[PDB]
Amino acid sequence: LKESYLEESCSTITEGYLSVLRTGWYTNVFTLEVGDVENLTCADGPSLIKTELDLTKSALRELRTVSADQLAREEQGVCTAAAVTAGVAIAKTIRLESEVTAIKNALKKTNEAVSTLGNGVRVLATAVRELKDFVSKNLTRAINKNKCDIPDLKMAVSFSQFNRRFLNVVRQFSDNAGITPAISLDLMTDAELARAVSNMPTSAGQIKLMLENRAMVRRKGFGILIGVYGSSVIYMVQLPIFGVIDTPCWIVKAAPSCSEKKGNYACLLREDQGWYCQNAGSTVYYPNEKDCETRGDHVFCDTACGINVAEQSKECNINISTTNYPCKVSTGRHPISMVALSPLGALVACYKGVSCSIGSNRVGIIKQLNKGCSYITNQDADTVTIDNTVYQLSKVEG
Amino acid sequence: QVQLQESGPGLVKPSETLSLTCTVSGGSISNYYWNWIRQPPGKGLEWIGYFYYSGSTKYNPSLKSRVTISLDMSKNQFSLKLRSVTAADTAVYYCARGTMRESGMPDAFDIWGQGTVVTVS
Amino acid sequence: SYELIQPPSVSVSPGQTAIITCSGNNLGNKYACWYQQKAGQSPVMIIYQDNRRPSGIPERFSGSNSGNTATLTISGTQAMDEADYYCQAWDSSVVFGGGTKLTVLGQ
Repeated sequence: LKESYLEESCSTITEGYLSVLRTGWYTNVFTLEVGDVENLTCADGPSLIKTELDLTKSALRELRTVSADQLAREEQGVCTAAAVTAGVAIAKTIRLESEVTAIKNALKKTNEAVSTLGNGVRVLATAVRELKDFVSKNLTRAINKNKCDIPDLKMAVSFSQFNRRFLNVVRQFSDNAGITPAISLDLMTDAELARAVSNMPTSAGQIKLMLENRAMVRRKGFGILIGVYGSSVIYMVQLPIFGVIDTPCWIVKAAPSCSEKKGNYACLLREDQGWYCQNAGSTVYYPNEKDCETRGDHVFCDTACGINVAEQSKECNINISTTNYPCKVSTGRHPISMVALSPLGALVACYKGVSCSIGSNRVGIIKQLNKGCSYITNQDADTVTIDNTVYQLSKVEG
Repeated sequence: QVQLQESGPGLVKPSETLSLTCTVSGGSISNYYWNWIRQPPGKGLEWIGYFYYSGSTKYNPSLKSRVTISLDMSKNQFSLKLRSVTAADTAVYYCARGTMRESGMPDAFDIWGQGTVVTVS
Repeated sequence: SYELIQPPSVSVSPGQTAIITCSGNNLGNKYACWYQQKAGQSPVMIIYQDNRRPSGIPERFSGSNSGNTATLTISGTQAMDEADYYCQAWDSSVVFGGGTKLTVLGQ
């Protein structure tokens, strides 16, 4: 929210952004039931809702096919992909031997119960048990003697009410071959994401932030298919865990440094251009700039791609050939005119005799710029016009 | 208590080289900015330059070619040397301690000295 | 270069909240800190980063930063302080404010 100009290196630093760092994963195990429609009074009489049960049967068939084909590829964010391997590994342990049998026994009366694992990692298990409450209790005697769909008019519509979830989730799993990079509203719904995150191994600090940004919590969580066991669907979903909630963080945006006299445009050029954050008194650097997303003030980051840089690297802001920490900066004359879109302003460097000036879109081209790097903010100007490539500036103020 | 003590001459003839020295008791570590602040009569504070623990100098841009700031870490002290001193440079000189890493890195002056008066005649 | 311009005198009745404006050009974009210098003695820091308070300063010493004016607020002023409150905002030159003389009216 507060940017300063580093005229020594033609760089800007913005220092008003807190951060939230992801640390772990909170596994949840889902157990949905499809009822008893595998073989229940089909016969051969065409009807309207009979064409809805065969859809459920085909959903079961495709859910079995995709589950069988899931264990065929296992023949021995990019930085977040290291977590996909862990999610695959944890699913393999649960799906084998009789761990599911113990899991199923754990929820034989209660829809929610925390269950352990063979490796001791705590895992949460949930069961909906809603479809069986209608297909077995409110549908069994209605369809009798194969005389289908005639002695009712309201329950015909209500059958599609308790059918959307299974169809949607089986379509998703068949399309994505088991791995779902997004937690859709079909797999997990509301009252199962404020309840299945409030049992995470963290403190009261980050849980409130997760409850407020459940949207991006969904955005960063992925699920996998465990398998089909009898008339039941088994699958699990991974939830991100945020270790810290509020640590100082800042951005660095670089550009060509300067020019030199006697017609020799020879200066330096920084290639730092990232974010920094602190975890345990040791600032960590993300080598890429497309690694974190700003949501107001806070910054959301994952502690699986950042690089820890040794302290005393603090004085990369002062570039006087410092001896303590050699900041990694590329060398080369190679003048390239460019404009760096800084958050609260703009950084401009044009050298090769190209006209550069600012424009507020109402006063016109006023205050023509100079050859050297100058700082233009989004209040003294609104655009930085070069040729016909007018650049806009953000409306956020700080 | 990382106290500051500034000492030196007190009377410099014009067109000579004033010298001063601030001695720190409690650690001149590579964690604080060591800067000189002067206040001419009329009570307007002016900043001359700061000294970081490594070679890192940055002076007031109306006062370059005249000010030199060095380090004497062996005795835990740092000095200064003006040049072409004139009657306009009669001021009380302070040596102060600055923290780091909350604004660009440079941040505000945590503790100051006691102030030695320097007169030119 | 740049110059932080602030009023040179502020008269405050005892027990009433005091506000000292420090009008820079592009302020709020950069961090601003304040100082307190009683007569004779060397100055001592009061506020830094516009909201913080380093060590031992009484709670009735707060600041803000909005638009182009950073304001120092003294809630319930007393006769104990009549110092010279300067600003500071690093623009590669450490521009200082012109100084503001609080007057609690003495008696």
